[PDB]
Amino acid sequence: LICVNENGGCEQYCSDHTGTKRSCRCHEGYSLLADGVSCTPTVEYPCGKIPILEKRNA
Amino acid sequence: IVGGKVCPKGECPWQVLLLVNGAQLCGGTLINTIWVVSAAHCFDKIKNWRNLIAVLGEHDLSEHDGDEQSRRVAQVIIPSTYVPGTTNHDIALLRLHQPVVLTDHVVPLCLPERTFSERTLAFVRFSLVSGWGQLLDRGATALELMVLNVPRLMTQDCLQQSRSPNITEYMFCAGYSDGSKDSCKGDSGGPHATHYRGTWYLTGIVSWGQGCATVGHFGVYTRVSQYIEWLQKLMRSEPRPGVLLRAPFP
Ligand SMILES: CS(=O)(=O)N(CC(N)=O)c1cccc(CC(=O)Nc2ccc3nc(N)[nH]c3c2)c1
Ligand SMILES: [Ca+2]
Ligand SMILES: [Cl-]
Ligand SMILES: [Cl-]
Repeated sequence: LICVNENGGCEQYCSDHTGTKRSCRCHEGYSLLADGVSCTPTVEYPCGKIPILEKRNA
Repeated sequence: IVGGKVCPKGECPWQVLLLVNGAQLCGGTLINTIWVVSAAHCFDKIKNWRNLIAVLGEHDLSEHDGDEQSRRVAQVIIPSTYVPGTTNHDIALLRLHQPVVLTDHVVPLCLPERTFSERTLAFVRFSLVSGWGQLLDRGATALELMVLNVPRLMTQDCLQQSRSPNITEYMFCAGYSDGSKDSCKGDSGGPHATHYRGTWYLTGIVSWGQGCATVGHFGVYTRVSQYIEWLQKLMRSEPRPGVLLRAPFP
């Protein structure tokens, strides 16, 4: 996988490494899941999420 | 905003209102609890830099509902490459005097990494632009925060489709050429926010255009991806005395 195509499969940020290697990363206020691609909030008000809508579908 | 809709209260929680002596100046975008991104051109005519206020959690300018949070602007940081009276490099980074408190009505927009923004976000077709700017060209400003979904153009296509400042690599076009829908005066500095896989990111700043919703023309936005490293370095820096700071770019 490569970060240029499909964002390397990452939900958020993607870094290419030497060889066929890729690491996904998450913004502050999120953590990376064991799938190596998904980011989940770690705080109450993570950036770029709308609380009234996140509660509406929770 | 021309041809948009009221942003339901709390659905644009990163939107900032900038005031100078209580009067509406410009919009902005919250990106952390003490940092706001706006447009450099908003500050060309400021006489008393100590009367600039940022308001978070605002919605309806006619009423106080208790979700608003006001802060003094302690620093206005502008790239060395910006020239007053012109359009290029139209970005400002504002430091608030005290953090805002994050709430259901006050939430930062994510400032993306450059690579992500260039390789992924730049190809998301539609993004939201918002503000309390004019509802029509030569018209009154909005009392409730407005929002509009606009599609982004490759610059070659904007120049081709448009029929005068150049569109530089520090800008991009977005919107419609049929005179129906656009950002407008008074929305300057506000967010162009882009959704990707459940999260919203800052990709542009409302900057300029030929009139508003002018047939044959598109809104022009500051291309925030060009400034990510510049913004990030400044956010790690200590404050300096005096409100206005010109900082080298790149
Ligand atoms: C003339 S100048 O370059 O000297 N300068 C003045 C100054 N000294 O600040 C300046 C610079 C940039 C923008 C403006 C107003 C402006 O264009 N607003 C606007 C915002 C969003 C828009 N969307 C559309 N569709 N049209 C828009 C118009 C003035
Ligand atoms: Ca209000
Ligand atoms: Cl420093
Ligand atoms: Cl000062």
